[PDB]
Amino acid sequence: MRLSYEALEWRTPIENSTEPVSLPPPPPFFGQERAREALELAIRGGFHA
Amino acid sequence: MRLSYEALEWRTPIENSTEPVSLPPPPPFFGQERAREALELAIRGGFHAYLVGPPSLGKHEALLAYLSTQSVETPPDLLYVPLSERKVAVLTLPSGQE
Amino acid sequence: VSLIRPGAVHRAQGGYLILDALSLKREGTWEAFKRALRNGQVEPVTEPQAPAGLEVEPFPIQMQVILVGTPEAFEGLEEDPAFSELFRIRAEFSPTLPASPENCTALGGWLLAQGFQLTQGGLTRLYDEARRMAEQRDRMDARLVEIRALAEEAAVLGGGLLTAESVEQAIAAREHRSFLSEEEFLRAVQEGVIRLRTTGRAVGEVNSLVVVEAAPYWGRPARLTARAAPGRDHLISIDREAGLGGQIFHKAVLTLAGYLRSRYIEHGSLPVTISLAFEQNYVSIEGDSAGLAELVAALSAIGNLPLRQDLAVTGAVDQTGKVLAVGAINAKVEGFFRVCKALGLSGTQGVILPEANLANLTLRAEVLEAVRAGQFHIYAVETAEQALEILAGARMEGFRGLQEKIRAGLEAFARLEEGHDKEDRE
Amino acid sequence: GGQIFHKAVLTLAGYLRSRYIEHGSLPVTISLAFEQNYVSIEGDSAGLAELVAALSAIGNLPLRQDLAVTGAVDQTGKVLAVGAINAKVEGFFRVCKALGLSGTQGVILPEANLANLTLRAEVLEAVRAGQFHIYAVETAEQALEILAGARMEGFRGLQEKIRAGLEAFARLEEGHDKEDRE
Amino acid sequence: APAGLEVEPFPIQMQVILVGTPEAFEGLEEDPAFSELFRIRAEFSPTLP
Ligand SMILES: *[B]([O])([O])[C]([C][C]([C])[C])[N]C(=O)[C]([C]C1=[C][C]=[C][C]=[C]1)[N]C(=O)C1=[C]N=[C][C]=N1
Ligand SMILES: *[B]([O])([O])[C]([C][C]([C])[C])[N]C(=O)[C]([C]C1=[C][C]=[C][C]=[C]1)[N]C(=O)C1=[C]N=[C][C]=N1
Repeated sequence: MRLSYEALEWRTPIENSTEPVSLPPPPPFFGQERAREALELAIRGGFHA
Repeated sequence: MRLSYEALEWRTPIENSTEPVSLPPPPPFFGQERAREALELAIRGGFHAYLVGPPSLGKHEALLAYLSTQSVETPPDLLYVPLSERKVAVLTLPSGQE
Repeated sequence: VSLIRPGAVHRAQGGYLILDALSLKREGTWEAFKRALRNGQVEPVTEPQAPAGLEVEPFPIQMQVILVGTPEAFEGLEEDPAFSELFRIRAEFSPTLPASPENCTALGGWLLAQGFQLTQGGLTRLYDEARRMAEQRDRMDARLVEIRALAEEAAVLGGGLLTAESVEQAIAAREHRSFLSEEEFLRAVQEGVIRLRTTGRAVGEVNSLVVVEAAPYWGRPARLTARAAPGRDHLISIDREAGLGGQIFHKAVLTLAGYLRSRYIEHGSLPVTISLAFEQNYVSIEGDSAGLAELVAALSAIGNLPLRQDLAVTGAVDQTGKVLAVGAINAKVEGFFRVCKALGLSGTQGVILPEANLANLTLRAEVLEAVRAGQFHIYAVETAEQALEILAGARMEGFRGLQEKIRAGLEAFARLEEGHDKEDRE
Repeated sequence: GGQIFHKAVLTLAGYLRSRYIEHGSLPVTISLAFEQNYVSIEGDSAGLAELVAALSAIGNLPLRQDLAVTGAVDQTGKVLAVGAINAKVEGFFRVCKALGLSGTQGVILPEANLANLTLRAEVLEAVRAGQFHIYAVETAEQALEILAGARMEGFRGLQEKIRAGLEAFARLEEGHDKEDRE
Repeated sequence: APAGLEVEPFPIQMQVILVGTPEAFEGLEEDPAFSELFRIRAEFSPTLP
């Protein structure tokens, strides 16, 4: 059945295209918590990863 | 037919997760009596043996430990003697005589 | 004479020289080594630029060399008769030790010798994991360095003490570190990208169990569809016709085709053609572990039998209709349970596996707990008759039987080809 | 055609064999060709397109050429997800715009790819304006119903016409046999 | 080289962390010594939520 535009509109709406954002730097491997945990285990245990 | 949990429970029951175990070190090639016997035969007969096993099984460490357990007559001190300015040969002498 | 440096052979005199088969057949020094052994020809090597070289007189060899290597490392070196004549003693390490309390005690003593600190529960969990590695309930894996690596992981996860909880944590962390592929597969199944049915009854669809390659093998269900159409006997393996199915896969297809040919005889040749395809396969198929699933799917397609989609079917089958043992049954069962849990356990999902694999069923804690709670089942069969009885939820023998329905379906297909021939002649 | 392309062809062939049973073996032979292809084909993205084209050829069903058809199909007649759906939809919209948007051109894509539809601004604006459509289906039955502009089930339906076409083909083959025997 | 210093084997205190694509490692995973030396697998998800 035909998809409506709203059902197809995927872009996140923009509040404003101005006012430069000021955000804190994210932690390393942000969104990659699996790799972060594995590498933490490697550092703690002295293994080779 | 459907397998019951007891028919599927394979884990050995735990008496206690504490009281650190104190067990004597096992003999080298424990559970590998075939390889142990083969290597004993090789050591006794002075043959050349070859250790075959799936990778990462501890063959090197177990074999080294077992050979350290072994003993032999003191090896003669081998050395190179120049038979000439051109010719050299390996000369074996009793220990200390070198 | 003062500028010759002793090699391994020179300091091995009177003792033993340990060498690796890889380091010989790879570095090309095997021929020189065996000439130094047979003929006592130990020659201190020199660079080709050398203006002269000492004439080293052949030396009788007093050492006892002991090669170490994998079976594959020596089958590439056993082809030389000089090897078979020089190395007479073959020391084979069994891949699996028997699962005995003496073996567990020996493993614990070995771990304590390394410098570890085992609790009784930690040793028990490590021994159970070793049994699981061997995929046998009565054999424990002999790879001691694998168990040592797991012990090191559990020690750093437990502060230095190998507690049962610490070993379980190490196992879970090792599983999760290689879980990205299975996590993505689960997400794809949830999103509907890979359409799987862990509930309901569908005709001719069976959730075959497939084990992927790469770092630790994860099982995962693969939907299997069989469609029955009238026509001269041709059981088509779409994955093999396309060239994805391997040799053993084709052998399984032919085996079950022969079983179907010889099982239903009250017509001429099998009056149906069956198309078997792994949906969303896109990858080469190797092995014979979906023979039972293929057979039950084909039988359902022939007889129009709705098969319970909640049960995954694994296991090879011979051409007399008997389920045969398969490998990595733990991976298959755990993968299907993972997919069922991701879709939400219905309280009736299960796995149909060969009766011959009961000694190989070392399931994880969560799967066993689900089985105990009744949220997950494990059926064991030895003949495909039982597997199709379980899936279709009926009995072959008896009136309104599965066998009667399959016979009626074959009869209908034959009568349709017959009507086509009637129209051809008239 | 590559291995996966052949797998798709065989899959839809089996679906066609098992779907129409009121004769013996499928009484028709269907020729499927990518026109102006000249290049090796790899992948299973046109299984739905191949299936609907074959069904139209069997039933003499005129298919709306304004709609592009993508999506794999399994041999039970259900549309399967495909990759790079954004590229396919945007490419068809590009070609339609180059020829001039007719206000009815669209793309038929698997229902399972809705989570993958991240279209560009222009395609979304065209959809909002109604100048371009995006149909989502999960079974090939719906895709054929959309393309042929009729309803599968029902009197004078697509299924009835496909059955009539198969009956005519079998009729002609058995008429050839009637001549051969007499 | 007319001669060479005989360097005695040295214990390794470093922790090596290999980096590469899955294809760059599947051609290196076939060596059992790799799987025994590198126990920790840090996988980066291709897509974040
Ligand atoms: B099996 O376990 O026999 C199965 C049979 C197939 C017809 C469903 N194949 C596999 O699991 C194989 C690996 C294997 C492990 C142990 C013994 C034999 C084979 N893998 C695959 O078929 C596969 C398919 N797609 C992706 C990855 N792996
Ligand atoms: B598809 O998306 O499965 C499709 C199948 C084909 C029958 C239309 N394959 C392709 O478009 C492939 C690329 C591809 C992308 C993603 C997954 C699989 C395949 N390319 C081609 O077939 C092709 C043909 N001619 C020229 C260029 N590319």
